Amino acid sequence: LPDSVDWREKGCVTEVKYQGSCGACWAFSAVGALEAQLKLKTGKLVSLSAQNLVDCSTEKYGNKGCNGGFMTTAFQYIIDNKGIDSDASYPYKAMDQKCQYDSKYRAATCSKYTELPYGREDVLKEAVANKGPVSVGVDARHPSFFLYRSGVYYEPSCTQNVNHGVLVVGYGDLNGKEYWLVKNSWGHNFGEEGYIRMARNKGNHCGIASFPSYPEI
Ligand SMILES: *C(#N)[C]([C]O[C]C1=[C][C]=[C][C]=[C]1)[N]C(=O)[C]([C][C]([C])[C])[N]C(=O)N1[C][C]O[C][C]1
Repeated sequence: LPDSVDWREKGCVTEVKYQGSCGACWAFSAVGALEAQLKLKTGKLVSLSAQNLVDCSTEKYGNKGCNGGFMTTAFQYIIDNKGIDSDASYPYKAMDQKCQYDSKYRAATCSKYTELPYGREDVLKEAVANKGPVSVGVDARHPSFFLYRSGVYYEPSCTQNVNHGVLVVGYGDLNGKEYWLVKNSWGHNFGEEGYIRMARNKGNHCGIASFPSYPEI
């Protein structure tokens, strides 16, 4: 496997989004992963509708819109629904709404998704290198995460109890300090212009490899 990977260099990552006061991190993580597969399949980079997931991948998928959800069940909704609309056609409003999905605005489909084995950072590395960005849950419930500005994030009090959905779009090292390159959905003012480099091969730091999954088309 390559020592470092950055899917942004491969044109498979869209602009960083701002979820606002709506807890739709799970929806942003899911569309983010599917956006890369869509680019790999069609050659086009298009932001997909996180709102579509918030409003439609609801109770039947164990999700609660702005109150939380799962990337895996979000992928299953897209599969069952036979599509997800473009973000342009179904914009994000940072609030729960009645489902407004319309197949006339479909921008992607999904045929399946894969959940990686719990806590295996080596397996996660292989997936990021060979398949594409991977949706993951992390424990972001610590002040240091909110205050992160730059460098490799390491929090001694981090746990494997995850609560925030994000997207691993690469991996590498900062002068030896290995990290996972993570796209967040807290806007471009968060961390490294929307990204955070989280400690890699540090005993499943913040549970980054606890629940990884990626979709395919
Ligand atoms: C996102 N956004 C939400 C809310 O995140 C809370 C938070 C905020 C700041 C720092 C740390 C955490 N999270 C979720 O949607 C998570 C994602 C999952 C992969 C861990 N899911 C969630 O909270 N659920 C609770 C309700 O049932 C569905 C899942």
